[PDB]
Amino acid sequence: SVAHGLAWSYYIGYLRLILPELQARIRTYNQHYNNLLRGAVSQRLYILLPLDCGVPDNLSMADPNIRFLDKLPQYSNSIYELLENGQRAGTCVLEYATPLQTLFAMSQYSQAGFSREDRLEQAKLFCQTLEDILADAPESQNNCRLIAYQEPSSFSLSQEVLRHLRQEE
Amino acid sequence: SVAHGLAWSYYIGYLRLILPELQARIRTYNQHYNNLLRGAVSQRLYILLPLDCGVPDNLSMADPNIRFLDKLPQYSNSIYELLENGQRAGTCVLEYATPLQTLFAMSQYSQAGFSREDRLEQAKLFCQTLEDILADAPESQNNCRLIAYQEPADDSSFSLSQEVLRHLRQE
Ligand SMILES: [Ca+2]
Repeated sequence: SVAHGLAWSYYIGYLRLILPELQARIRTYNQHYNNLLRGAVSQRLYILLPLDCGVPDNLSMADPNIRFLDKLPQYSNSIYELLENGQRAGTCVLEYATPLQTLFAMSQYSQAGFSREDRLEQAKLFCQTLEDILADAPESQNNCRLIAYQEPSSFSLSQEVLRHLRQEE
Repeated sequence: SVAHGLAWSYYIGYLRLILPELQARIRTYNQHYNNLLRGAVSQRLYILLPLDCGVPDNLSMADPNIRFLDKLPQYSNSIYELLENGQRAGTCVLEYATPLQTLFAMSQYSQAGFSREDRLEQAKLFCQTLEDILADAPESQNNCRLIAYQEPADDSSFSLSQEVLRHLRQE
């Protein structure tokens, strides 16, 4: 199954390299660059895992309640404000799990012999494998949170992130 | 096994995106940028696949007979000259298969429970899977050559430049 290699590549080649300095970079931002009133950026890296593997080109312009705030100083990571009831309800470092783009592309390539059913199953296995790797990983010190979801009826991505953000604090 | 996902990620996220424009970039370089008094760059992307997963940070430090010439204009790809008997024997776009660095890193990470034997098996599977993908792939139009190799225990019986040259001469 492709999910196993995708989760290991993502952890080894990316997460284990960015997670150790993440809390220091967020701290730097909150203390020296953040001008929001009671808008401290949450301490975890929030990873969007749409199980449908639909990764847009621009995160921000996919939900009006998710607005780009700043680049996280010191790799390119972005800070977003999350709105609820028309007001800022939270701020976090947020991004899509790029290996889902591979699963989407494989389902779009007839020679891969990879159905939408195979894609959904591998997306769930990728999530489960990555969760398992991070649970045993020394770099993951209350540093990373996976946000896996499916669409049902309108969907609110901001509400999904906020439920995880509130689970932190 | 990790090799399947690594091969598919490498093809989807890299090879299929770079290979369609490769021939045009090489042709542009040979016509407009290459020095007048030197060889034309060969037309394929040569991918080094050491089965031991030993990927160097440069490429030249692995062999004095492989010398950096230029960056290929228009994704960062590099052109190298290959030497044989101290002289220029070929010129090509060359690079290591970066997913082998994942296999190497997993073998050093105790929590992965991934031995050197497991790493070698996955390196072979990665090569076989990638070859199978490329064989059926539309982007691969006499555009890519995988160079997989096992390094013998006797150092004197293997030369990386000689391995690239055998494939370059096959072209
Ligand atoms: Ca030896």
